[PDB]
Amino acid sequence: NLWVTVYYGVPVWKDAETTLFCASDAKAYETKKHNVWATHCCVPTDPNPQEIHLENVTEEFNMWKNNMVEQMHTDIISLWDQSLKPCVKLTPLCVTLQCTNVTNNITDDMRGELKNCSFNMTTELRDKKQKVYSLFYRLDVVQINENKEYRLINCNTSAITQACPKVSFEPIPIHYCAPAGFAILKCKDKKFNGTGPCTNVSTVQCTHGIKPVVSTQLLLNGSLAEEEVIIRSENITNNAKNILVQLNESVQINCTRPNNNTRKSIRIGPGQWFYATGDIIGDIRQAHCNVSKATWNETLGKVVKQLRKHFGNNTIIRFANSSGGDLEVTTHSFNCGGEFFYCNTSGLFNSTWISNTSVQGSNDSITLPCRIKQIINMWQRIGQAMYAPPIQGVIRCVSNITGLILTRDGGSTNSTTETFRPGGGDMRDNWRSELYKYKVVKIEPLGVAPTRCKRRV
Amino acid sequence: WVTVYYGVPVWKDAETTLFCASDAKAYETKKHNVWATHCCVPTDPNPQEIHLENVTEEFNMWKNNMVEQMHTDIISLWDQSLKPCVKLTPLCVTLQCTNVTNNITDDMRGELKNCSFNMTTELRDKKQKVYSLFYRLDVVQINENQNKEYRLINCNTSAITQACPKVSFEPIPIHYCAPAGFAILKCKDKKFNGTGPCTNVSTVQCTHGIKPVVSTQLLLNGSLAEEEVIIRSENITNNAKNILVQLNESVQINCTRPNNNTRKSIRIGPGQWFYATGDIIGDIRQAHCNVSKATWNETLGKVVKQLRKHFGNNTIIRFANSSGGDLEVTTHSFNCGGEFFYCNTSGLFNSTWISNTSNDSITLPCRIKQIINMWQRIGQAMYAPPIQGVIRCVSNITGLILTRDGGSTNSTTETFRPGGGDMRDNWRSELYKYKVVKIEPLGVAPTRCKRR
Amino acid sequence: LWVTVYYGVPVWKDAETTLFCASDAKAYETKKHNVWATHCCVPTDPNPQEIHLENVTEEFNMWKNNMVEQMHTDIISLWDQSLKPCVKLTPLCVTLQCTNVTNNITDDMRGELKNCSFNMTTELRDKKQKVYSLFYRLDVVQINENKEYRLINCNTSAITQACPKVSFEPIPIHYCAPAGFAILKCKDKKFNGTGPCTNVSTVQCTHGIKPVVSTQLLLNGSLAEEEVIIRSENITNNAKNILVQLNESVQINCTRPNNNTRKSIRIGPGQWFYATGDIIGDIRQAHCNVSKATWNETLGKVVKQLRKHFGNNTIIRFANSSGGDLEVTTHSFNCGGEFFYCNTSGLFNSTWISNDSITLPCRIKQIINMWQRIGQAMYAPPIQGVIRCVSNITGLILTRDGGSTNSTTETFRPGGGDMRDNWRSELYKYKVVKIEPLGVAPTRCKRR
Amino acid sequence: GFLGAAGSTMGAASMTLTVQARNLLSGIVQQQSNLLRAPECQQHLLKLTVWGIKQLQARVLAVERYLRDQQLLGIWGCSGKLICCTNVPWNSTWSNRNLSEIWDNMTWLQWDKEISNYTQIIYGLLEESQNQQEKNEQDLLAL
Amino acid sequence: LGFLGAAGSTMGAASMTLTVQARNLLSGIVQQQSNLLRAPECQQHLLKLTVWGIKQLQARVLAVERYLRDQQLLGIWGCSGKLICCTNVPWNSTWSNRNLSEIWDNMTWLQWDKEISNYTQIIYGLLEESQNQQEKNEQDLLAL
Amino acid sequence: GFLGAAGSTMGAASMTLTVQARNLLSGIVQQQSNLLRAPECQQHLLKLTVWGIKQLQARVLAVERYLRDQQLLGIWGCSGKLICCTNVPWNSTWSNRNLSEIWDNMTWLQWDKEISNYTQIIYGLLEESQNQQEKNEQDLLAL
Ligand SMILES: *[C@@H]1O[C@H](CO)[C@@H](O[C@@H]2O[C@H](CO)[C@@H](O[C@@H]3O[C@H](CO[C@H]4O[C@H](CO)[C@@H](O)[C@H](O)[C@@H]4O)[C@@H](O)[C@H](O[C@H]4O[C@H](CO)[C@@H](O)[C@H](O)[C@@H]4O)[C@@H]3O)[C@H](O)[C@H]2NC(C)=O)[C@H](O)[C@H]1NC(C)=O
Ligand SMILES: *[C@@H]1O[C@H](CO)[C@@H](O[C@@H]2O[C@H](CO)[C@@H](O[C@@H]3O[C@H](CO[C@H]4O[C@H](CO)[C@@H](O)[C@H](O)[C@@H]4O)[C@@H](O)[C@H](O[C@H]4O[C@H](CO)[C@@H](O)[C@H](O)[C@@H]4O)[C@@H]3O)[C@H](O)[C@H]2NC(C)=O)[C@H](O)[C@H]1NC(C)=O
Ligand SMILES: *[C@@H]1O[C@H](CO)[C@@H](O[C@@H]2O[C@H](CO)[C@@H](O)[C@H](O)[C@H]2NC(C)=O)[C@H](O)[C@H]1NC(C)=O
Ligand SMILES: *[C@@H]1O[C@H](CO)[C@@H](O[C@@H]2O[C@H](CO)[C@@H](O)[C@H](O)[C@H]2NC(C)=O)[C@H](O)[C@H]1NC(C)=O
Ligand SMILES: *[C@@H]1O[C@H](CO)[C@@H](O)[C@H](O)[C@H]1NC(C)=O
Ligand SMILES: *[C@@H]1O[C@H](CO)[C@@H](O)[C@H](O)[C@H]1NC(C)=O
Ligand SMILES: *[C@@H]1O[C@H](CO)[C@@H](O)[C@H](O)[C@H]1NC(C)=O
Ligand SMILES: *[C@@H]1O[C@H](CO)[C@@H](O)[C@H](O)[C@H]1NC(C)=O
Ligand SMILES: *[C@@H]1O[C@H](CO)[C@@H](O)[C@H](O)[C@H]1NC(C)=O
Repeated sequence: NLWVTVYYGVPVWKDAETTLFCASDAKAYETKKHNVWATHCCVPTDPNPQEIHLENVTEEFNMWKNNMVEQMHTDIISLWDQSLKPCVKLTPLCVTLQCTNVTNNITDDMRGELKNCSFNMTTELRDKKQKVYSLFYRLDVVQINENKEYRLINCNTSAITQACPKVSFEPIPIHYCAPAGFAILKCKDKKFNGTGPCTNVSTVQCTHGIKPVVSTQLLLNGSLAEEEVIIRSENITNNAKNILVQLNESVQINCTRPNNNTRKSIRIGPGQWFYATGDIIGDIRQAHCNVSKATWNETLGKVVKQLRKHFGNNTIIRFANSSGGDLEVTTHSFNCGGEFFYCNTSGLFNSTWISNTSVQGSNDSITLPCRIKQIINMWQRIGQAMYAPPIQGVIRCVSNITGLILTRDGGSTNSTTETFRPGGGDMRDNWRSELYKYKVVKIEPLGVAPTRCKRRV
Repeated sequence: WVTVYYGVPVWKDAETTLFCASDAKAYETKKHNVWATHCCVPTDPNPQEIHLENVTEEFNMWKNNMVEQMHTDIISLWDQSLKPCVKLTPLCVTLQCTNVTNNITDDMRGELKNCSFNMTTELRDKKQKVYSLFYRLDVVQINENQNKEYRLINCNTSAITQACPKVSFEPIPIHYCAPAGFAILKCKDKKFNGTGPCTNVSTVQCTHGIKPVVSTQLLLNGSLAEEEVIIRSENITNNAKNILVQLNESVQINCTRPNNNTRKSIRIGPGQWFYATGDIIGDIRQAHCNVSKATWNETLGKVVKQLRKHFGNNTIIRFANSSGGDLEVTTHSFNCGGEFFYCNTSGLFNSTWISNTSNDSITLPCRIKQIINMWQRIGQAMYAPPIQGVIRCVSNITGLILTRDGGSTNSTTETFRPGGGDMRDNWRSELYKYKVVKIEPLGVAPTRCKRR
Repeated sequence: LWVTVYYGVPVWKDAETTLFCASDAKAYETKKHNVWATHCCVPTDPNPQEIHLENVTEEFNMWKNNMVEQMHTDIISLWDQSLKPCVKLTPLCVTLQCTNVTNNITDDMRGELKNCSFNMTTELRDKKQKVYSLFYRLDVVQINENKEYRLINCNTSAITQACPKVSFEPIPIHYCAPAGFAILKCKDKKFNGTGPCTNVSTVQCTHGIKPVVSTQLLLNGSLAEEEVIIRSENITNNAKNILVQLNESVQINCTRPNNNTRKSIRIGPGQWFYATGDIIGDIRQAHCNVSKATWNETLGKVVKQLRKHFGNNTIIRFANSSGGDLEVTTHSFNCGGEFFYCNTSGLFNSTWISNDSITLPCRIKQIINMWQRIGQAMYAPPIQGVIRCVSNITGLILTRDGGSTNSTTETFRPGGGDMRDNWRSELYKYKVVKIEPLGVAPTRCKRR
Repeated sequence: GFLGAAGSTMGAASMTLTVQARNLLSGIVQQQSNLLRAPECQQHLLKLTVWGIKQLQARVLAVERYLRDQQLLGIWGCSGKLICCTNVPWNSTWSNRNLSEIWDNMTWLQWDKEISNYTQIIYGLLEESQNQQEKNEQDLLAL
Repeated sequence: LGFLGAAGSTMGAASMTLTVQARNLLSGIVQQQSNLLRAPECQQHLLKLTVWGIKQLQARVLAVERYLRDQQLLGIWGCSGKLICCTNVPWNSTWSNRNLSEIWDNMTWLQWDKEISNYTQIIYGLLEESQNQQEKNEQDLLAL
Repeated sequence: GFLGAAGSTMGAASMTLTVQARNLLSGIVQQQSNLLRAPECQQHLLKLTVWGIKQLQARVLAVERYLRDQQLLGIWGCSGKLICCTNVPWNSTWSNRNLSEIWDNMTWLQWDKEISNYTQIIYGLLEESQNQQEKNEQDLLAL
């Protein structure tokens, strides 16, 4: 007869959800001392990490049920709040803010975009008040009834904390690592769409390195797809699910704030500094975002060709600009050089495709205007507004796209020109574009099985 | 000869950190209920109490560290819940007040005060004149030698914090579970007099579920004793100790604040709201309680009999109202519908018993206080926001706390008055049955066997 | 031969870990809201056990001793935690109007003590009260120049009041290592601070160390009974401090002959501010009397040891410190809850080519930036009565003059140094080592 | 059936020895941990940090006592055994209840009070016996 | 090799590489702590972040608790100190009716674990009884 | 007598291993835990999360090092025994100290310094040896 055998170290696993350990590269900690991510994920990784053979094992993956995305969201939220926590409070700014236009070498576009404001501010001596002046963008300032009196928007909802100017929020690789007794299964199937079986399944202890980049409409840095274009929706036909397009070829972006900006230091109180935006040196122009037109329309053609596989083969496909709503979602928000950009993406999209070629279209470059606001309410929080300090000089950024977020407009039940718009993706989408292929699994080393051998007694 | 046995059922009397569990985690309430937010872990859906045959064990409710554990837990939980809420430090300003006379009954004349004050609202350059209604217990007069000028009682060297209005303080039952390696022994002796040996001992991993009710003189929503009325006051001869009386049958009390009130929202900070008491709709009447009269007389007669069983038959048993002191201790304080009541209980403990046989309701007036100093911690104050509508609570008085006076020079009459004031006593009423025991499963014993 | 695995091997490795505090005589003696007794609630062994390591020789290094860094971090953290719940003093930064104190004041302190007054908040926000208090000139700075003044730390950091009930009096402290670690104590007579040491013993807790804060003279420390010792990481390198440990205590008596009367002002809803109300008696500068003949003998012994280290064919000079902050240019310390800053030029003024008492003047500073940080500032409450402290000077912090001077005369100044140095004088004997119970060895026997 | 038959007799422990033993860690912390993490209230443990510290202290104390007992069983040549015999003789000084064989009527929690003295002496004897046995087994190989 | 020594490759040969799976359960904890230790000026910011410290402390404690659970559960079955141990509990065809060659080849460990999941607890219970009986019998053999 | 025989020669200290074996766990951790929880005013340190987390980290790492050593003894075979030989021959490369001085006139500290760089080779050999032994045991019991 056959007898029970208890094996320890059995290579089996279950689909568990646990805490993960973040760890940057060593060089990220050697330099960039004040970087928030290098400081938090300071524990160095393996300089030469090893992966594991495929082992002829298939495994089911589901990115939209992946708890790693929730872990990253909670971690970055906590890290952000804890980084802003020691920095100074700007409660004294919630005062009647007397403002005028700027009218200093302002092009036609930026008329009214900047405002020269002044106010009574506290000093180290609480009984002595100092009149000071600063420069505010119109998006951060709202009128009171009605040279003219205004207020900050944050003072209408919540007290605002100044970000510490020394702290850098630049993205770096993170390499989310599993704790002991856990492992991360990586899916290497080319053109793996999501929510399915995967065959080229490796096992690792840390992820390939994810930049925690913040952008709403378009992703900006990350991993390019292996081949062609990939479409990833939990339910394509649901019409309330984002589409998460990923590109095999990057798309160059030249972002810039051209104003030669200067910083003005005011003393709030004991050991407390407020960093106002001083007078702009020279002339003024709105922030630009340049995209290579040839590359852009080629990429859109590729996206249309890939989209036609999930829909009818002859379905006319229409790209329209985003609908109305909050500025966080109606535009392309992102962080560049410590400043915040909000770019109107109506310049992109705005086309129809009937025969795999742009109906409206046909070296050149598409220019997207961008507004800038200092007072941020990140992560769509209600309170906990943050005041981004100004950055002196001019600002340049070289970015890629590496996928974009689209939402399908349901419209009617009959499919003439099924429309796609820039999806107001939540940040979970931004990181789920990267944390797919990855599944966290607990190891259950103990198991039982029958044998021919009996214990000797 | 020596055998080392592991897994032995051995006990030691020990103190440890228990954790708490909310029954079923029902989402009927939500509203960030502090007793639901705390005690996250689900309770056992079917607890398995284990009876221990031929096990007689000693208990001591006045050496029970569970009581201290729950006192610390409730104080810390209250501070944690109250801490991330609006601070009314800007409210501590000079108040210009008048009496409320509009459609007010005789008993409430001078009880309310309509007070106006300057507040800093949404901008440091703007001063907003606002007004609110305050109960006279929360407001005191300043510059009395010269409508009139008052301040809050918290201004007198104490900081005051507003309770978050969304947070509910309803006493949800809480099951206390011991951590790994410990157990909770239950007595189950229905005549257990507080200390000493007991039989019918059982074991649990979790308590039966206790409502963390806060009340001073009368114990509310507790558990009843089956063998008539139980008295627990250590050895009762020392009159300085409190006397916990657990009742045979629940006595019904209907307490209410009948005024139809309204909440007036004002803004102080960027996102800080202060909730003033708006104008009362309709007649202003005195908040009060109604106790079942004949039920109360029967219950007090039972208590009289059980007191005679310790002090004899040829003795006078006289119940008199409480002595002087602070409002927290001279009255019956409690939390009804989110509001704080302080009820004058002299209408109950007013009797003499020398009996030789060896529809109507009793009305208790009640005052309402918004500014609470809970657990008598000087230096902290909690501001209970006003609650719109009309408040009614129907509750079971299940026990009471009695202090005994001295014997004078003849020791002929025993005078009892309401006691309490230390919240630990309330917890003891629901923790005399339990005891925390540490397991030490490693022992030795002789045997015929020897190692080879 | 064959492999044998041994568990419980008595060997160790140098390591850094977290030690925990423990104190004795805490039953009722130190239950006066003392910081050290409150934090160090862990009782010690009533009968401490010490195990001598026969035939053991170990290398020690006081200038790389991580116990010192642990102590520095622990004391700073404990200090900040003690001050953290205590009341804030931001409203004091309001403009300050002052005049001189001329009421029976000696010629020495003319200008040292100023009678200031100011508007300040009350328990009610809308009502202000004019109050009067005394300030030492070290904590007051003129502005707009005529009689307007400001607190020193108005423009640098918020000022926190130390809780009046809380006392910073030193008590004995025992650092106890956690499980798996041991504290090796050296017992080399006249151990010079580093290198090999024999006679080594082991403990689980160190001997009682008083965490005494002083900046030029080590106070209430231990005595090197064998002979006067000099220690320094590199004698040649003049940038390194020199810790001189004495074999006899020097007697110092510091005092503030002023009968202080302390006011108590309410500033807010639950906040009390304490300010020096007045001085009942005469006003005389706080001062320290040092036993002159004892100091002469002590300097003689120190000069003998310095000659042994540097040579006995060269002149040795003592000169007062150089410029800088009061924290370094003067002997700064704590006495009875108040803070002293004493000018030590009366001591280190001599040359040694081959009933009297010395008086050191002392100023009093209330608003303090302890640990030479920038973002914090502590306000010592005034203390009623008359303060006197009797202390044993047990060690000195000297720095050789950087100039070569033709290698003719070597001048040593009381330059003080980092706070860590103080505890090094009490932590040079100890070393933290982690146990490594598991080892392997050859044998003649093999598993069946 | 935890602590079942705690007052029955010393001789009727039997599989109760298992029931006590697994109750120290098995399930009581792991299934407890699953219950704690299940309703998605980790944030209320990370928040209210004192509560999290208290729970961690309870967990590490339970693990510490379990490892203490396991190490003591290992030092006595009894690792992995719920019941083990040793070679240390029994002293009438420890217990003179020898007019009748123990385990006939006596229960745990009563005899434990009788034996509460001299326990450290017994532990020292067991330690010395196991050390001598280990030394003898070291010598015997290749003897 | 690696963390998973041909995991899911086959039921039979996978049992020939068990030591790495056994070692990882604490080797990961110790090496993670070693990685933290070699990087000074890291513990301060993490320690000031109370939430993160409690998170990783809970992670380490849970790993240790799972390892201790497994070791105690092996000790109760009379298998302490052995990665492979046979017992005296007969196999039940109710749990699985396959022969040895059917499972020790032509099947993977994960598939086998899925095949006998529902009965796992039952098997564990039986194992407990066995050890107790054996230990009691040993006492009898020591009485002789 | 913790580390009492530290300067004693090898073999001479081999009788103190139990005294060395204890106090790495329980004897220092459990006793310090009882002392820490003995006096009142626990909240004066429980409230300070920094000190609590530091002590918890120290305790947890002590337990983890102990568990590391125990698992290493288990994976090499013959755990729960302080002195236990194996079947791995000693290479002449590993310091070639074929003298009797290996068990006389040399302290354990110096010996640990001697073969510090050969440790991992020995550990891998022990792991492979235990694998072979367990496989042989299973095969023979099958026979
Ligand atoms: C997607 O990824 C790309 C790159 O992979 C990102 O683009 C980089 O963004 C960072 C941060 O905005 C840029 O870093 C900044 O560069 C400025 C210009 O540097 C040039 O000039 C200096 C002059 O000394 C040279 O040394 C340097 O090599 C360059 O030639 C610097 O002035 C900035 O410094 C400021 O910030 C640092 C923060 O640590 C401070 O220490 C400084 O004192 C100063 O305040 C800063 O270093 C980087 O240049 C960009 N890349 C390129 C190629 O230009 C995208 O931002 C990213 N996408 C998103 C959405 O972020
Ligand atoms: C080096 O070590 C020496 C001691 O070896 C320290 O000097 C001692 O410092 C302490 C702390 O200031 C002094 O203690 C104080 O004594 C004051 C005077 O007490 C007199 O009256 C009592 C009556 O019982 C006598 O016992 C005593 O001997 C004196 O005759 C007290 O009034 C102080 O009390 C303070 O605290 C209490 C609370 O406990 C308050 O209620 C009081 O109001 C007051 O604030 C205090 O107890 C001690 O006297 C000093 N010794 C000597 C000999 O004078 C040095 O400070 C130390 N070196 C350094 C640098 O710290
Ligand atoms: C941003 O614009 C600059 C030009 O102002 C681009 O720079 C060069 O563009 C020419 C175009 O033929 C290329 O051949 C060069 O290789 C480019 N040089 C560099 C250093 O980039 C630049 O590429 C643009 N960047 C992006 C992201 O679009
Ligand atoms: C357009 O709408 C019609 C329904 O109004 C869709 O389905 C048609 O349904 C009728 C019902 O009898 C069938 O006879 C037709 O054959 C159906 N049409 C097709 C194409 O199958 C129709 O599918 C819709 N077309 C699109 C493109 O959405
Ligand atoms: C800016 O200019 C516009 C001109 O249309 C004017 O309406 C507006 O009031 C100006 N803003 C301020 C702050 O003066
Ligand atoms: C631009 O600024 C210059 C001074 O730098 C000034 O002379 C000129 O008038 C300005 N022009 C405009 C259009 O603002
Ligand atoms: C994109 O635009 C370029 C512009 O010259 C054109 O050559 C190319 O054919 C276009 N691609 C598509 C797919 O229409
Ligand atoms: C309970 O009754 C017993 C009876 O002997 C007595 O000894 C004990 O003191 C009583 N305790 C109380 C609290 O009444
Ligand atoms: C309790 O004791 C009685 C009499 O001694 C006995 O009959 C009964 O079995 C015992 N209970 C048990 C063993 O559960």
